[PDB]
Amino acid sequence: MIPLQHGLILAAILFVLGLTGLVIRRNLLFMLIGLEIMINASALAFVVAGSYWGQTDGQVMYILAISLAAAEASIGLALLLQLHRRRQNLNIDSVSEMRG
Amino acid sequence: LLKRDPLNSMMNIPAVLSRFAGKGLLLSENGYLRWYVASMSIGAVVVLALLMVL
Amino acid sequence: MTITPQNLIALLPLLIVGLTVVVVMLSIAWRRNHFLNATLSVIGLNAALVSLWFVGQAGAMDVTPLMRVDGFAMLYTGLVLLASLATCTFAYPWLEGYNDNKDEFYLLVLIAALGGILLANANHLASLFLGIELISLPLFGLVGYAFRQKRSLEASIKYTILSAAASSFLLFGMALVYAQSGDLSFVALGKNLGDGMLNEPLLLAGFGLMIVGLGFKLSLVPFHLWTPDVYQGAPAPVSTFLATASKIAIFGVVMRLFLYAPVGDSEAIRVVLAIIAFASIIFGNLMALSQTNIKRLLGYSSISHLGYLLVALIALQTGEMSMEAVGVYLAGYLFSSLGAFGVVSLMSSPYRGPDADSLFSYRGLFWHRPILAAVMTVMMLSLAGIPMTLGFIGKFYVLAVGVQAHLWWLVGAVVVGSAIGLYYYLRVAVSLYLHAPEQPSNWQYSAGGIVVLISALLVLVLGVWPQPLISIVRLAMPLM
Amino acid sequence: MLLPWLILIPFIGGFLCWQTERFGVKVPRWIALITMGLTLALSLQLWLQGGYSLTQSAGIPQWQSEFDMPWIPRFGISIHLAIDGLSLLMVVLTGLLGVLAVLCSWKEIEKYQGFFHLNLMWILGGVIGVFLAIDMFLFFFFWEMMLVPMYFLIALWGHKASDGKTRITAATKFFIYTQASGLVMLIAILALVFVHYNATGVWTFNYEELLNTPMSSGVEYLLMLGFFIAFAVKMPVVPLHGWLPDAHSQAPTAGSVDLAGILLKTAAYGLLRFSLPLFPNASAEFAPIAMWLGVIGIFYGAWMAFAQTDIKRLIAYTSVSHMGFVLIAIYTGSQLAYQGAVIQMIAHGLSAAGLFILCGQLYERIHTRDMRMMGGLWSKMKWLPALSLFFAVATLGMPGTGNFVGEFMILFGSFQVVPVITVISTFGLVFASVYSLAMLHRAYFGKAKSQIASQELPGMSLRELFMILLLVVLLVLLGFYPQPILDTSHSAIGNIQQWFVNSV
Ligand SMILES: CCCCCCCCCCCCCCCCCC(=O)OC[C@H](COP(=O)(O)OCCN)OC(=O)CCCCCCCCCCCCCCCCC
Ligand SMILES: CCCCCCCCCCCCCCCCCC(=O)OC[C@H](COP(=O)(O)OCCN)OC(=O)CCCCCCCCCCCCCCCCC
Ligand SMILES: CCCCCCCCCCCCCCCCCC(=O)OC[C@H](COP(=O)(O)OCCN)OC(=O)CCCCCCCCCCCCCCCCC
Ligand SMILES: CCCCCCCCCCCCCCCCCC(=O)OC[C@H](COP(=O)(O)OCCN)OC(=O)CCCCCCCCCCCCCCCCC
Ligand SMILES: CCCCCCCCCCCCCCCCCCCC
Ligand SMILES: CCCCCCCCCCCCCCCCCCCC
Ligand SMILES: CCCCCCCCCCCCCCCCCCCC
Repeated sequence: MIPLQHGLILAAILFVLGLTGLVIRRNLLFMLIGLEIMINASALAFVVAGSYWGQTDGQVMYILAISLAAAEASIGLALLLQLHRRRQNLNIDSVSEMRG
Repeated sequence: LLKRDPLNSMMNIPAVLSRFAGKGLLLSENGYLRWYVASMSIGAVVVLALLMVL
Repeated sequence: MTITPQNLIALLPLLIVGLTVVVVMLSIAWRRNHFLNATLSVIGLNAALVSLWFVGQAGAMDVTPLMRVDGFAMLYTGLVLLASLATCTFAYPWLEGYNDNKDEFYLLVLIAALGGILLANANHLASLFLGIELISLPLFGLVGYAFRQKRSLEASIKYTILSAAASSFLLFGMALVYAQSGDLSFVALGKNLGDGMLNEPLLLAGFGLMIVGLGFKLSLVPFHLWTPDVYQGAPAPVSTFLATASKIAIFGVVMRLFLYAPVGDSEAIRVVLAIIAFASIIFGNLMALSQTNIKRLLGYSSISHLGYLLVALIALQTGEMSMEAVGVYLAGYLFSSLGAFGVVSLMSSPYRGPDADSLFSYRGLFWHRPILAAVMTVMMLSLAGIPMTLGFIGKFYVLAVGVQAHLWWLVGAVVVGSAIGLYYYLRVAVSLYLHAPEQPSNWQYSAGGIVVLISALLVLVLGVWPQPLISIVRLAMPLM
Repeated sequence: MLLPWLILIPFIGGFLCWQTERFGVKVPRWIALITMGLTLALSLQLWLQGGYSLTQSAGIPQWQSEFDMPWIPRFGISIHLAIDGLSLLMVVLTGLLGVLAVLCSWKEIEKYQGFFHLNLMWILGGVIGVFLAIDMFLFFFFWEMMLVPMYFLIALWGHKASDGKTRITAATKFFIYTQASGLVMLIAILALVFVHYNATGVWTFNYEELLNTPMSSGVEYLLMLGFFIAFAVKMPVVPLHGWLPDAHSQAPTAGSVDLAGILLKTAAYGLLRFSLPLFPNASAEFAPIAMWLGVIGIFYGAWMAFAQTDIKRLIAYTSVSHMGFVLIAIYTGSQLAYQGAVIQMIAHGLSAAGLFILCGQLYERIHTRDMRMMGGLWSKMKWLPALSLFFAVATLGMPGTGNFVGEFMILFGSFQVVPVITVISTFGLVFASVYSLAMLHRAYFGKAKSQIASQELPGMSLRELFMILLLVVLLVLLGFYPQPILDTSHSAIGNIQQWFVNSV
């Protein structure tokens, strides 16, 4: 009764919202937050695709996606803690000296 | 009129073009992570539009 | 399908690398011994190579709905394992200079080798996604292993953020493809489309998002800007492992995906990949023109060489020798980048600390270390495509595959980018034999030295005499 | 079974020249002389036992010697060597030039001289290899593998008075020109092999089987154009000549690298053996363009030579003009012009070798190459200005030297084919006399224009003088008796000419 198209469009909306939140923010924490939004949107799209076909594979890919999201959130917050404890500044544009 | 080898200079023109193009392309490697994410999204837009056109 | 005992006899490198991970981890939990844990890592990787020989005694079979093991998979597994072994060998003097925990580096290197093996045997979207994450996140750890170093922390943050974004793009594309196809197997990606309806927009857009993620992973233009910063900031053995193992494993699974997907011979994806290959070759060669840093220069070089690989990939279904060309090119590129980043590793070893500069200064290298200058020159000529080297054999293979498939724009791009490459590679080599104005004693440094000399001897011998490697790659056919 | 050894002897000689560096610094020059004399004597033996004066043109392919061993059997690639009269003349020429190069790089007492000898023999063995190979991939391999040694001994061993950046720039320019053109030739070779595989089913790189390749006119034109661009960089043909004067000027100041690498033109041989037999129709359509490029090369090289203040750049531009003559000769389709082109190639090699050796000796005597800094050198040197006068007279085209025989036989055949181009080229000979007399008047005649030209310069060493006199004697013998050379090259020249004119 629910269209697959509507669930896919909802996942796409959340994905592009996470992408623009990733781009527009100088603070690294909001960049990590936008990354979490994008990966949650991708997992939602996999759930919609799996539930449309009546298959278990969508929830399995969802489980793999949230395992990835947990590990990436852990690593990114470790890197953010390192940046804050070595520079006392979460500005990502200051971490830019390698260029050319 | 032909003491400085004009044909040699005209054949050396592609080296000048290559140096100018490389110097222009190296400006996009500014080191900003936000621009790197922006360029990834721009390339995603270009790839998706090209695939939808064909 | 389920698991048989013979399926376990078609799984040994994965189990060997996983058991090496567990054993090294428990040995770290026992005590913090750099020598013993590094040795356990290299014995585990060597045993995985011997396990590859043992499964070469066995046949080719589909071990899961996920995995498929054939000679294609064994060839790419061997390339990944050789890259990992070289990385550990270069990492030991570097980690000897590193005044913190050292064996976590080996644990992450082994875990990334496990992900490379998974990508080498992947026949399924779930396995491809998992292998990509399994080579990516240990590289998050390894690129910023020296997180107190400001350049390494910068490279870690850049690679972590950008690879998380690319993983999101790839996952979204896989979800859209599964929404269309209804099956995550590679062979079913386009099976439910017939009568010329192969160009369905949802399948194409899903493949486009996967192309964005994979081309980030392959440093393809315009997902390439991370490459010089991440290459320069990362530790030099980590740069070696990234440039060799990650790109080889991801391009192998990309080769398999475009081989068994029925949507692989759509004209739209072929044209988009042709544009990406053209731009990658030209942009990498042009951007490496005025580089005084060897690591950034090798990043741009990696961009151009993956463009050549993409040119070989485009001629898959039209031609026949495309996968053989990819194998020969991957062997030559593996040995060349191994030697190049190996010299970068040993001249940057031991690790001098987070505050000291890691600048290379290759100018005048012959007058204080002649043999490493010779090996750097040999690999510079190999990446240029000089006929006395196996890099030319790969260039000749991709040129033959572009001529056979009549890809004349890509052939001209190969020639022009080759000329620009000649300029910057020969500048690097003649700088090695210049005069420097002004400016070890273990056996693991000698092990890294003999590794780069062995790679040079292999690339020179297979440049003059390429037939053994050609016959090695040719027998590695997959289950068609 | 001497052609595999004809390529292997320079390689092993250079390798052992590098190896014997531990035994001394004065040692590897003797090993270099030994291996170059061995190669020259083996080539002379194969000439004397060849019987080229008594063989008739029996249709391409026709070789005196042949050898085949499978190198890359997956691609059907083999080490396939062969020799006939023209190829043997070329290999004897590079053997003699390599002997002269070794004798010219004498008393170079310095560290890493063994590597200089190793690079020299790699270049010479490579030139022999491209002169002998009849497998297309093998020919291209040999074509492109002189490039690394030539690049390294230009950039590292070059003209030491100039800045190291200038030598590196000249070496990189030469490498980029020749290797890009070689890659274009590789593309043409691959396309030809694939076309033969599609039209027949047999996959090969053998030249004798690729001759009978049915193809359209445009595809044949494109393959010919790739081959021609590869040969036109190395010929040199304008405007692809620009690498040559800087490569000569930034060559090592002994004057041996010019003889070893440049002063034998493998491009004319490549055109004769591959551009005309494989693509005869395309060469026939391309002939007016190549002829007018040759005329432009003649006059542009003459005007360029007159404008120089450097002697070495002047001689390089004389080489450009003479090769314009040869390029006109090759596309005539005339047997007389082909034989004249062979004589002109040999005479240009000898005369330019003499000119470059004399210029190197003059530079070691006066420590400058600027013609505004000298004059009146006839009263200061004992042998150099008169030998330079002879060699400027020779490259001027004077009868009694082989340059006249080659040039005028080219012009006789060309006037039988193309009269107007012949007329313009003879006025190019007037231009040649003009620049030769200009160089003689600027260098050796008049009053001293500086302080270094006002002193009694040291005399000539006996080895340098004797090999210059050997070049003089060979040039005079070529001018007065060119018949053995014509009888040697007649069968190969006639076979190429008959294949070219019976296919159109
Ligand atoms: C007649 C037409 C038909 C036949 C065409 C045949 C094509 C192949 C043969 C001709 C090739 C011509 C190449 C011309 C440039 C040669 C290289 C050169 O001159 O390099 C010197 C220059 C460095 O000089 P420098 O001042 O030291 O640099 C600043 C830093 N110090 O270097 C630089 O500035 C950078 C050099 C970059 C690499 C060289 C340029 C490559 C461009 C593509 C070449 C492929 C052919 C493209 C079409 C050519 C025209 C038809
Ligand atoms: C910038 C530096 C590099 C130089 C440029 C890069 C290479 C450019 C090559 C352009 C080729 C254009 C071909 C146009 C038609 C393609 C499609 C087609 O219809 O092909 C025809 C034909 C295949 O049809 P088939 O019947 O199977 O072949 C039998 C042939 N009788 O096709 C064939 O048979 C194959 C035809 C191959 C043609 C020769 C390719 C190489 C030519 C030499 C190099 C390019 C020209 C010189 C350099 C330019 C300036 C740098
Ligand atoms: C940054 C620097 C680099 C980038 C900028 C520089 C430019 C780079 C690219 C340069 C090369 C461009 C492409 C050249 C090849 C074009 C091929 C082509 O259009 O082929 C069409 C046609 C194919 O043959 P076709 O007639 O289809 O055969 C089947 C039935 N007969 O062909 C024919 O029928 C024959 C066509 C012959 C003429 C076309 C080739 C011209 C080559 C010009 C250079 C060489 C000129 C001669 C030598 C000069 C002195 C060295
Ligand atoms: C029309 C029908 C009749 C045709 C035949 C009769 C007319 C032609 C007669 C031409 C006579 C030219 C005489 C030139 C003698 C120059 C001698 C000389 O010393 O010149 C000065 C200079 C010397 O060089 P350098 O050593 O550097 O000295 C320092 C520079 N002052 O050297 C120079 O500056 C070089 C001077 C070069 C002169 C070149 C002459 C070419 C003649 C071509 C004739 C073509 C006839 C047909 C023309 C086309 C008709 C359609
Ligand atoms: C009904 C009685 C069955 C007895 C035997 C039961 C077990 C047989 C099959 C064993 C399969 C083991 C699979 C292990 C996979 C490990 C993968 C590790 C990856 C790193
Ligand atoms: C096919 C490979 C070609 C390049 C090989 C490079 C290594 C060769 C062995 C080392 C040679 C070093 C020579 C240094 C000479 C320096 C001379 C300086 C004064 C002119
Ligand atoms: C900035 C660098 C640009 C390099 C461009 C290199 C171009 C090389 C020449 C390509 C020629 C392609 C010709 C294609 C003809 C196709 C004809 C099809 C007929 C059916």
